[PDB]
Amino acid sequence: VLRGTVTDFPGFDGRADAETLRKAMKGLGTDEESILTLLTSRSNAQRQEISAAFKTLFGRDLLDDLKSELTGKFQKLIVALMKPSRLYDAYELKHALKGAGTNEKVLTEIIASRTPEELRAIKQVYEEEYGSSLEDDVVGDTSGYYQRMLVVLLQANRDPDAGIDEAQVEQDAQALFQAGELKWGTDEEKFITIFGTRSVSHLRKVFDKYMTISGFQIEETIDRETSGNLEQLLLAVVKSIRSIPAYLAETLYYAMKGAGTDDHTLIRVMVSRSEIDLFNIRKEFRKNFATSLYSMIKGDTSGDYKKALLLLC
Ligand SMILES: [Ca+2]
Ligand SMILES: [Ca+2]
Ligand SMILES: [Ca+2]
Ligand SMILES: [Ca+2]
Ligand SMILES: [Ca+2]
Repeated sequence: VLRGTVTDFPGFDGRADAETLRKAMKGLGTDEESILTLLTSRSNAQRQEISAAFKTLFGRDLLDDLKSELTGKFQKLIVALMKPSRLYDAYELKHALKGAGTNEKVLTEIIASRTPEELRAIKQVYEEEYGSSLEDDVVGDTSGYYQRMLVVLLQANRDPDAGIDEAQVEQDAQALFQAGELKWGTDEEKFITIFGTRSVSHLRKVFDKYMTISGFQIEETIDRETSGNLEQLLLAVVKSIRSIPAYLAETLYYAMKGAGTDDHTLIRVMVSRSEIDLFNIRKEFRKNFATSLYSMIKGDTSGDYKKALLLLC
């Protein structure tokens, strides 16, 4: 079931790759074609071995070098690829929080689409890395029921997929129905517990029972794919309970639709899911948007930044 687009390069030699990269950057200029094609055909653990090998051979730091040589969206994309996989979501989360304001989009996206296993690991790396708790930094930045629901999801304690209790499926479908009709503005406490704590197989049966009660799908009610942090989060959780590859396909779609490109979302999803389910996200994208992701990127992006995203894709 989950398939990535980037795997370990067979016949890898970290020293040989350290030398190619050194050659590509040494002296006047920069060979971006060579950097781009090597780093998108190596997996993230191999990139860490190349950095190690580059410091042993040359006494230089590879990422600081990539950063002085490269520029703009291509530099942002190569810097993201060099981030150890284990640290990347934690990094993104620290940067949505830190500073004035907060970037709610990244906050909703990663806490709603990551599994409990991913989240236990994220919370642990964040503390170790940044010295504060993710939970505390979230409570310091967010407010109201949006804050509460983030904290519920950050406990990473959803019920197990086990005994499906239809009395409880019926009860909960009813409550969501009643909450939906009231525009998710009334028994917040009641519904936040159902969305953050029930098992995924229970909630899929609930969403189906909601359908037969209302005549429609629950995202039609929460649908205002714009405005209000908790509703955006309710929509991201519902879509992710249904299919995380489908929900990330859609956030990709919407990063490129309209005037502009949200390149930050486009790098973040492309890089974070490259070795997990980016293949699944590709199939979902074509299936729901009747265009491949490749072609959507190709029309939306330019230069070596485009060359590198199309090789990851
Ligand atoms: Ca140079
Ligand atoms: Ca050049
Ligand atoms: Ca350069
Ligand atoms: Ca902040
Ligand atoms: Ca666009």
